[PDB]
Amino acid sequence: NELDVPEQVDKLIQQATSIERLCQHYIGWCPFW
Repeated sequence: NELDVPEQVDKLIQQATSIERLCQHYIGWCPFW
């Protein structure tokens, strides 16, 4: 309850940030954005 509400977002972003590192490797650039 006291916790924030969209906290997953801020945590998701971290995931997305990692995907950037992977993408730059797998495809080379950002396939989504």
